[PDB]
Formats: sequence, structure tokens, C-alpha cells
Amino acid sequence: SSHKTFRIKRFLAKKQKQNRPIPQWIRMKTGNKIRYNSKRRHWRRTKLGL
Amino acid sequence: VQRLTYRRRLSYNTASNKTRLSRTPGNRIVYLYTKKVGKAPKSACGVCPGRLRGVRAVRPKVLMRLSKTKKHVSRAYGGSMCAKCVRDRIKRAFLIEEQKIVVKVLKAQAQSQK
Amino acid sequence: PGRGAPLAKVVFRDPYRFKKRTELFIAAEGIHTGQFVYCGKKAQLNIGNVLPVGTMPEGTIVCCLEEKPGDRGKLARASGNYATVISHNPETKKTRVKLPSGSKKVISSANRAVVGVVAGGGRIDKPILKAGRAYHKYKAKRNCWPRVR
Amino acid sequence: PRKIEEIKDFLLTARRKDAKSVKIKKNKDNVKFKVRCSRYLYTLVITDKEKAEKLKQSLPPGLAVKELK
Amino acid sequence: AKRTKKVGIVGKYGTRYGASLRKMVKKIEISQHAKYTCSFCGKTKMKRRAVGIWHCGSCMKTVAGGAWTYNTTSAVTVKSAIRRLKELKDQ
RNA sequence: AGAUCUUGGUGGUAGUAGCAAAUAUUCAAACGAGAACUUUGAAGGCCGAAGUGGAGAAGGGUUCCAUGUGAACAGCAGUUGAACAUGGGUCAGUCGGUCCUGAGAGAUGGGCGAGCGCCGUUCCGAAGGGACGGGCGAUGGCCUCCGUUGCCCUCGGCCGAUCGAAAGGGAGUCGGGUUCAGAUCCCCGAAUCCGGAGUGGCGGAGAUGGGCGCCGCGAGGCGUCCAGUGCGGUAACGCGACCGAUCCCGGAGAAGCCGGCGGGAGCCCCGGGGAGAGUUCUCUUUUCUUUGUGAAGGGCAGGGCGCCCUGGAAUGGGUUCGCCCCGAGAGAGGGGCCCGUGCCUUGGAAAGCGUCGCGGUUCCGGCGGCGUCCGGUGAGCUCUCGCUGGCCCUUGAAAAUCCGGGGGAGAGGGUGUAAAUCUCGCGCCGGGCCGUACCCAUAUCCGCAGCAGGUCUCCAAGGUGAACAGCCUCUGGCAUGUUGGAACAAUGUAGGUAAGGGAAGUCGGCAAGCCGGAUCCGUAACUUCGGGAUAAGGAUUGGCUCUAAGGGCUGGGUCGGUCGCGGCCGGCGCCUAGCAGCCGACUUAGAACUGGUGCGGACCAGGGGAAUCCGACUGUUUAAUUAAAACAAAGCAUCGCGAAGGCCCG
RNA sequence: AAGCCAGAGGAAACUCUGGUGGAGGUCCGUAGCGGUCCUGACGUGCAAAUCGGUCGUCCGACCUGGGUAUAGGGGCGAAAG
Ligand SMILES: [Mg+2]
Ligand SMILES: [Mg+2]
Ligand SMILES: [Mg+2]
Ligand SMILES: [Mg+2]
Ligand SMILES: [Mg+2]
Ligand SMILES: [Mg+2]
Ligand SMILES: [Mg+2]
Ligand SMILES: [Mg+2]
Ligand SMILES: [Mg+2]
Ligand SMILES: [Mg+2]
Ligand SMILES: [Mg+2]
Ligand SMILES: [Mg+2]
Ligand SMILES: [Mg+2]
Ligand SMILES: [Mg+2]
Ligand SMILES: [Mg+2]
Ligand SMILES: [Mg+2]
Ligand SMILES: [Mg+2]
Ligand SMILES: [Mg+2]
Ligand SMILES: [Mg+2]
Ligand SMILES: [Mg+2]
Ligand SMILES: [Mg+2]
Ligand SMILES: [Mg+2]
Ligand SMILES: [Mg+2]
Ligand SMILES: [Mg+2]
Ligand SMILES: [Mg+2]
Ligand SMILES: [Mg+2]
Ligand SMILES: [Mg+2]
Ligand SMILES: [Mg+2]
Ligand SMILES: [Mg+2]
Ligand SMILES: [Mg+2]
Ligand SMILES: [Mg+2]
Ligand SMILES: [Mg+2]
Ligand SMILES: [Mg+2]
Ligand SMILES: [Mg+2]
Ligand SMILES: [Mg+2]
Ligand SMILES: [Mg+2]
Ligand SMILES: [Mg+2]
Ligand SMILES: [Mg+2]
Ligand SMILES: [Mg+2]
Ligand SMILES: [Mg+2]
Ligand SMILES: [Mg+2]
Ligand SMILES: [Mg+2]
Ligand SMILES: [Zn+2]
Ligand SMILES: [Zn+2]
Repeated sequence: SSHKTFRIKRFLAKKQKQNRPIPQWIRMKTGNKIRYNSKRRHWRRTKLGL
Repeated sequence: VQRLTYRRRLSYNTASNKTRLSRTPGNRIVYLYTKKVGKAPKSACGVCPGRLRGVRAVRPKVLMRLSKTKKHVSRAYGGSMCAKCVRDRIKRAFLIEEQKIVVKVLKAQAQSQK
Repeated sequence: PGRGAPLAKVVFRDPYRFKKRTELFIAAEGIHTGQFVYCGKKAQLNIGNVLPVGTMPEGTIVCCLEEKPGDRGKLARASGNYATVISHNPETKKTRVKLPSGSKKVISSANRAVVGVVAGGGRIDKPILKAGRAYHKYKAKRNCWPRVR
Repeated sequence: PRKIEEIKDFLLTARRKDAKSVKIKKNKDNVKFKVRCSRYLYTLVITDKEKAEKLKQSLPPGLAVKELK
Repeated sequence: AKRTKKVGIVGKYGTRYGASLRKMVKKIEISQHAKYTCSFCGKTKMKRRAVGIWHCGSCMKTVAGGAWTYNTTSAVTVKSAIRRLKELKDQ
């Protein structure tokens, strides 16, 4: 909602910051074995824990 | 015609969410959030139901910034009780004190005989 | 709310410090605002006065009787009810009273009571006539009214 | 805002320490002198024009006399 | 003109609750909403505020009375009993 | 090889079912490789103010905004997207939280418990750590004298921690402008609340007068003495302040639902004057749009008063829609108070808006001209205020917080350009933390989803009409609800019609059909006398032209006997069966004429009667097969219990 | 419905008539709440209970948000397990 506490806002801030694609230079690292961010979250597909 | 919206996030028609209609210099109608209607004090006698005169009817916390004269009447018990019951109390006090004098004198003259 | 007997708000003077004490006596019927009510042993027999049962005559009836010598009023409190003083014995300091149920009780002569019948009159004569009136009656008391057999 | 009724009060109002600036507004019917104090904007209305002129040169110096026209 | 033959004040209840119950509540309701002559100021303004509470509009005197009448016959007999026992108690 | 075996993968079905709830799309152009779906323009429609409009609460959490991509997703497509990627965006003393308590939750003391712990919330507590007051002192120091500090005396029951509302209580911010996305928060301009000021910031108040001796022509000066914690009004009460503690009292906060009136505003309506548009085949001085003044002060209307003074009323009077009021003081006359959201004024026109232009700063809060005017209406609708009633075996919060009064413990100076003190005017400083974007729903929430479901509110135009009904339209919005094209087979779903008969169909008039609004008549049995009842039944209903009836404002003089073609008194006269003029809503009744007898012409909108059974009625019930005769109910009856108690939990 | 006014008739008791008034777990009927019938639609649905018309109530035992309390042999139940 528009009314929110500081802890909820901070939690949503962290959840925003980690919902981003992997950097391109990661895939050229030695022994990478990572293709894409498998922990990507969409606001309409899956909902947050709170 | 022009329809209206609340200017605050309180969306319910509660007692603290009362508005009036104002036309701005910009020629538009907006809500102005009014203050609650104050009440003049009731008399401390607790008998007659009318509220006191000469005292401005405002919210209780508005009384802190008012001058002294706006909150009382230049009379004994002024701003606390009505004039009529003050007159009644003055008469009652004087007459009951006189009655005490009368009964004291009556007993003093009654004890003159063994 | 929840009772049929009106309550009387009585203001006394504190005998030990400069203060006003406000009580919540049960209104004996016939009392009015602006009336002086006198509580004590040497109080006189008038409607609304509170005085011990031992000092009242053999046929007086009372309003708010004490079950024990020292607690507040406990008997004949419901509206329209009263208790009747029957007999005394100066020895053993006992008083026989007739409770509203008709039972006879022996109490201490020091038990205080209000002279007269409690206000609220004959409340049970009027038929309720409506399930809604009973609903509102028992809404102010407790959740007991709609009773399934 | 407060409305000054006569000239003498406006002169001593404009000489107060808090007086930031004075505004002169020429309307069709009157001339308004508007001194900006710490709490109020005191306005003096002058129906005629010659008295407005004498108050124009009699203003205390060191005060912004900015014209609204 | 006369509007009802016999129901009077209980005409608001319609056909409901039974004739005898309406007849029984009729007198209680007439006494309930009646205005009694105040015994303090002499005006006919004593009307019921709540059950057992009677208040006068003029002198603002509040009296504790009956549920439906200003005083019950029981309480009047009690007041007479108390006055006679008081005058018998002293001499 | 089996176990309706476990996991994974793949077939036929099958290019099949299907992409059919809520009326609808069409033309041209642009970008683009590509257009039924994107964008723009034109046209036709829909939502029709109880919206498909404009904003919020909960919930979501970046979905908001800009740019780009066309892999996957948006059950067709897409040049589009709530997709993907890259950047950006939420600014507060005065909007909320924060404070208060509510229903309640919950420590400590105590009790219980093997024990984690739980019972209890004032009950089995030495439960006040505070105080301007006075004394003892340390002089800490600008040691004058007031601020520090320790102890003692005196006073001190929130009698109980603490938590508990973004809808309750709760001081005080409004107007204009501005962005791609933020504003009551940013900028501009006007205010306001709270807290602070020790060295006291300025004024004003307190508060600055009489008496006696002298001097002095008088006025006026000198000395002494005495007052002086304000003043006015008969009163209601008023004035700009107006010494005062512990303590006490009171008020505000602080109160249900419904009815009927009245005042004010906003909107609606009508008549003109402007400005700009629309029509002009003919007519239309015509049709449409627009035509501001915030908070906060001052003044004035208006509304209200169960406020005061004079006076004393029956031949009772006053008065409301209703009421109701009066020797406990009517009517009448004169005052006082409260609210003042209305008008004027400061704010204020400089801003805003509407038009007509002129320069450019690639993208100016640019510059300029003109205007922003006069009126009338009302059972109109919505808010708000006020008055007065009705209902209750229902009586409709608490606490923070603020204020007034009683009392006078004390403090202040010796007549001084004075003191203590000040709720008066102005001045100086500060207001920390958190939230603030967006959606708020036939696509941003829940229902596995862009799911016909569910989800709390605010605002509310014109016509018809009783109406927030239904139907049409304006402001605003949208593209027909996850696809289109071509045909018009059966069967279906939804909607109509049907000659003659009229329930013969069927378990059963199921379904459909009939009736329906308003006016005028006229209404039975039975009945608990209230009802039945819109009983039943009958007539009328359009258009046009009139005719009556139902109101409100003013003014009615007999005149120069004269000078403030006008005014004071008076010789100077009989509207007194009331007239003259002006203005104004709708409503009712009647008449004539008239149309192919059609007229509540769409919409809205009871089929009726005679009985039997059951339940008295209103209400409730098996969410998702049973709404009933079941449950409840008032009424009636019985039982237990006087508190060391009845019933019950533990 | 009570209450009230006026007129008329009455010896009174009182009665009759016309207005006023606006009561009611009152009636028709929106919104809301509910869910009778078509045993309609749908029934691999829009929907793991919905949709259309027709319906019941619509000032009260009314509808509803939020905050609270009651927890499993327990709660709560105008009562249908
Ligand atoms: Mg979801
Ligand atoms: Mg205004
Ligand atoms: Mg029962
Ligand atoms: Mg195998
Ligand atoms: Mg085998
Ligand atoms: Mg197919
Ligand atoms: Mg299909
Ligand atoms: Mg339409
Ligand atoms: Mg909306
Ligand atoms: Mg977007
Ligand atoms: Mg697709
Ligand atoms: Mg994304
Ligand atoms: Mg204590
Ligand atoms: Mg709290
Ligand atoms: Mg609040
Ligand atoms: Mg915005
Ligand atoms: Mg203005
Ligand atoms: Mg009078
Ligand atoms: Mg201008
Ligand atoms: Mg917002
Ligand atoms: Mg949906
Ligand atoms: Mg889920
Ligand atoms: Mg269609
Ligand atoms: Mg389409
Ligand atoms: Mg959709
Ligand atoms: Mg046929
Ligand atoms: Mg036929
Ligand atoms: Mg047959
Ligand atoms: Mg057959
Ligand atoms: Mg049928
Ligand atoms: Mg019938
Ligand atoms: Mg005709
Ligand atoms: Mg029934
Ligand atoms: Mg029966
Ligand atoms: Mg149900
Ligand atoms: Mg069912
Ligand atoms: Mg069913
Ligand atoms: Mg019976
Ligand atoms: Mg009803
Ligand atoms: Mg009904
Ligand atoms: Mg079916
Ligand atoms: Mg069973
Ligand atoms: Zn009084
Ligand atoms: Zn009285």
C-alpha cells in the first residue's frame, strides 16, 4: 500500500535490487556454469513472502 | 459540472473528515476541511440547561491561545456559572446564615429557664 | 444500561479532607434531584435515607439491604422490590427480615438499608410484544436471549 | 494581511526594523502602499493621487521602494 | 373526526400480537407517554425520560418513579407507612 | 509385460473440440519489410454522474515515467504492451503515523506449577525518586543578587507497568505556477500552531492621583503626608492586558436513531450585456462554451438564545407545518450574547481565466490590448448550520489534552519616569524520525490466469418522469471485452409472432401469456375492528386554443400657513365594503376544436376470485442439490438459588 | 396510530364531520443483502457453485469495513450436525 513501515520499505528495496539480470562478463569467467539469473521474480507471476 | 475529490488519504465520511465548498481565485471548486463546532460551557450549577454567554465557543485546545477576557465574564464565578444561579446562591447563603443566627438566638433565649 | 432500576448520583462531603465524594446509590422511588439524603445511625425515617436495620420499627420496609454488617447493599436491589423488617432482639443484635422471595432471614442489626421501595416500578407488566424488543433488552445484558430448545 | 487606516501609522510601520520592502500599486481608483513586515503585509489605500505622491517622496530611505507597474 | 373505534394508541401495531396483548399494553403505553402535573413547579411537563426516570421540562427536576406511571400505588402506600411509623417512632 | 505400479518421454484422438456473456464498427494518412488490431484525423456508436468518469483505504511492490528491442509472453496478430533491456522518479512543523484510550492484551507483587511456564491486573506489595514552598549549609559564579547542588521539614491516591485505532479523540496551510513521471511536500505569495529566550528584545498595562504647608500675578514648580495588584454598564455583559501557589469545583473533549421545518452555500434554471465558436436550402436579435477571489484579520448582513431591563396580562393572549409558551412574568418597547462557512474590505489582480495580437531565449512563469458585467427565481438536488419533536424493559464510549471559577498561602514599592506581574501589540530562534510514485480493478489485489466471481468508501450535469427507476444526451472515457473473413443448412442458446379452439398438453397452468401508471367513481364475506383493500368491478388519458382558481412587493394624504421648485410643525382630510402599480412560480379544474377511437402510444409498470392443510406475524436456516410445515419469537407454564448460594469453567 | 384545531349535535356523558399530525420489527419498490422457480444457460464451464430472467426483504432481530475474544473432543451455532 501507500502507507508502509520502514522495515517493509527496506525489504522491498532489497527485493528490487536483487531482481536484475546477470552481468554479461560473468559468462566469460573460468568455470562459470551459469547461464542466467534463475532467481528472477516478476511482480505478477509470483508474489513476495510478506 | 465539476466533480470533486478528497485532498487527503482519509476516504471515509467520518466525523473528522468533514469538508465545505470553496471557490479558489483560480475559478475552481475545492474542498476545505472544516474544524469541529465548538460548544459554549455549561453552568456548574447543573440545573438550568442553557450554555453560558460572553464566552466564545471553540474547541478545547483553541482556548489555550485565547485572551483571558474571551473566556470568562467579569462577575463572581463568571465563565463557570450563569448569573441567575449565582444570584440564587448568594441569596441562599445569606438566608441560611441568617437562619443559623435565628436558631442560635432562639436556643440562647430558650435556656434562660432551668 | 442492563438494569431497570434507575441509579441515583449522590454527593457527600468527605469528613476527613477537603473533597467531594460522589456515590451511586440505587434510587428508591420517590426521591428527586436537589433532595438531601441522610446516612447514619441517627438518620430519620424518610424515603432515601440510609440507617441500620436495628433502629427502625417493626413494620418498615427497605430498599438496598446489606447481607453482612459492613458490605454495601446486596438485597432487594432489582426494580420494584423491597425487604420488610419483621422483628428485633436487642440481645444477640439480630434482625429478622422478609426478602422479596418471601424467605425469612436473620441479619445483624447493624446492616444498613435505604428506606422505601426501589424505583423502576412494575416493569414486568408491559408485554414485550416483539422479538426485537427482547433482542434490544438482552443486547445490553449478555448473550443469552435466542434460546434453542 | 493588515489594513492601515491612516498615514501616521503607515509611516511608523515602514520605519520598523523588520520592514523588508514597500510595494506601490497604482489601481484605477486608488494607490496601495504595501510594506512587508516580519508577520504581516500592511496595506494603505490612498483614494486620491497627490497624497500618494507626497507619501512617495516622504518614504524613509534604505527601504526597497520597488514599483509594481 | 374519530379515527379508530377502540384501538386508540395501539393502532400502530396493526393486526399483530393479539387483541388481548394490545389491550393490555394500551393502558401502560398511555400512562407511559402521558404528561403529569409536576408537584414542584405546578406545570404539566413531567414526562418519562427512561424507565423509572421522570423529568420536568420547566424546573428541570428529575424524580425516580415507576416504569410506566409517575408513581406506583405500592410506593404511595410505602410512603404513608413510613410517615406513620416515623411519627409513631418519636413522640 | 503387467501391480488403476514409480519417474521420464511419445502417439491416435486431431489440425479436432474450441478461440459465441455485456449492440459496432468504417474511411484516409503516417511510421514500418510487414497493419483488421499501433498512432493521427474524419464518421457512426456505447458507458449515460448508483459511469466503462475523477480520486482514496486494504492488498500488490516498481507494475509509475522516458527511450530502445521484436527472441519468449500478451491462447489471432501487433510497428503495441502491466513483456524484455537501459536509465529516471516518491521532497512536509501545519497530510497521516507518532500521542490518548476503547473492546481487549499483558509484566511486576502474590499464587500455582515436576517443568517450559500460566493464573491473576488490583487482588495476600514498604507499589509515590516528584514539587514553585521553608530551613540547614557548601558561595560553585559578574562572591550586588539570582541561578547550582546535598540534607531536613511540609505537600503530593491516576490505587498502578506497558501495549492497543493510518475510519474513534487529537493545536496548527492555503492560493497560483511548475515535471516525461512529485507536490496542500518543490518555487512564488500570503498565513498559522507549538516550544524557547538565563544574560530580561521593544512598546503598552500595572501606574503613576489627592491633602497640607510654601514659592509663584495666574498657570506652574518645591517639601511632607496619604492612596494606588485596572476600568465601564441598572442588568444581561463589555474594554487590550488585568499579580497570585498547594488545594477544591466545574466545563470542553463527550456522544443513539428517526421525523418535520428554517437559514447559508455549491449545482441546476430563467432574462439580459460582452468574447469566441456552430447553423444559415429557408427561418432563427438565434444555438453552444465562458464570464474568479483561498486561508487568516476587520466591518456589516443574516440566523439563534431556556440571557437582561421597564411593565403586569381573562373579554385570556402570543404562536408553529406540527407544536408549544405565560403572575415561576405572556404580548409590547429597549438591550446583551453566540455563530457568522454569507457580503464588503486587506489579501486582489500583480495572480488566474477568456479572447485579439507582437517578438523571440532550438523548450520564454515572454510582451501588449480588451474583458472578467447586471439581474431574477425555487416544496428543485447535495452538503452544512440551527430550531423543535418522536422511539427505547435499547438511553446510545473512554482517556489524553485544554480551559474557567472558588480560596488567598504568598510576592511586590515607598511616591519612584517606581517594583512584583502581564492570557495585550510588535519583534528573534527552532520544529527531529517514518510513509508519500502508481493500480485500487471485466488487466497492477484474492480466486494457479489479463478468470463474466469476490473486494471498504468519497463527488455526481440536462430531458422525460414520483424518482439516485428505466430510456436518450453533455463533461470525462472506451473500442465491444483473449481473433477476424465469407455464408445464413440441421440441431441448439436468447428473443418475437401465429388463423380457429382455449389447459383438450402435463404429475402439476411448468413456461409463456393476461393485468399494470395516474385521475374519478365503486368496493364483499370474514375480522383480533387495526385490516381485508390497489378487494372485486367500471370510466377517462393525445395534440392544440383558451377560461377560471390558488401569491408576493411597494405606495394610499387635507394642503407654499412656505425657502430646509425642497425640508421641521400645524389650521390643514376621510382608503377604514380597501384600492393603484409592479413582479412571480408551478399546480388544479373546466370548455371548445381536432386526428383512420389513437392517446400511462417507447420506458416504467399488481392477473384476479372461492376455499382446504401448516406455521401466528416480522425474522433465521443446511456457503456447494432441501428456504420449509423446520429454528427463533412474544405469550404461557414449571424448576433451582438469599451469596458459606444456584448454574458453569478450571 | 396517538396528540391537536374548527364546525355541528347534545342536559350531561359525550358523539358526528372536515382538516392537521406522521406512528409502525407497516405495504409497493431502487441501492444493498438474500437466493424461489425456470428443476433455463453452462456443466473437460467465465466460474472446483457462475450467468440470464423471474423472485424475498429493503427503518430494522437491517447491511457492512477495521480492531478484538472464543482452538479441536475444543470453539461457535435463531439448531441445518
Ligand atoms: Mg494475482
Ligand atoms: Mg468567499
Ligand atoms: Mg424456544
Ligand atoms: Mg516396463
Ligand atoms: Mg507376469
Ligand atoms: Mg473448428
Ligand atoms: Mg467459436
Ligand atoms: Mg447511451
Ligand atoms: Mg471509479
Ligand atoms: Mg506504463
Ligand atoms: Mg499471440
Ligand atoms: Mg520488467
Ligand atoms: Mg500512588
Ligand atoms: Mg499507544
Ligand atoms: Mg482519526
Ligand atoms: Mg500524480
Ligand atoms: Mg475578494
Ligand atoms: Mg416578551
Ligand atoms: Mg488580468
Ligand atoms: Mg499519489
Ligand atoms: Mg474479474
Ligand atoms: Mg494462492
Ligand atoms: Mg458483440
Ligand atoms: Mg474486436
Ligand atoms: Mg479482459
Ligand atoms: Mg392462437
Ligand atoms: Mg385468437
Ligand atoms: Mg388434464
Ligand atoms: Mg392426457
Ligand atoms: Mg409461472
Ligand atoms: Mg381477497
Ligand atoms: Mg381532449
Ligand atoms: Mg412462517
Ligand atoms: Mg396460533
Ligand atoms: Mg442464508
Ligand atoms: Mg444449499
Ligand atoms: Mg436453494
Ligand atoms: Mg397460546
Ligand atoms: Mg417493512
Ligand atoms: Mg416489502
Ligand atoms: Mg438447471
Ligand atoms: Mg439429522
Ligand atoms: Zn444555572
Ligand atoms: Zn416542574
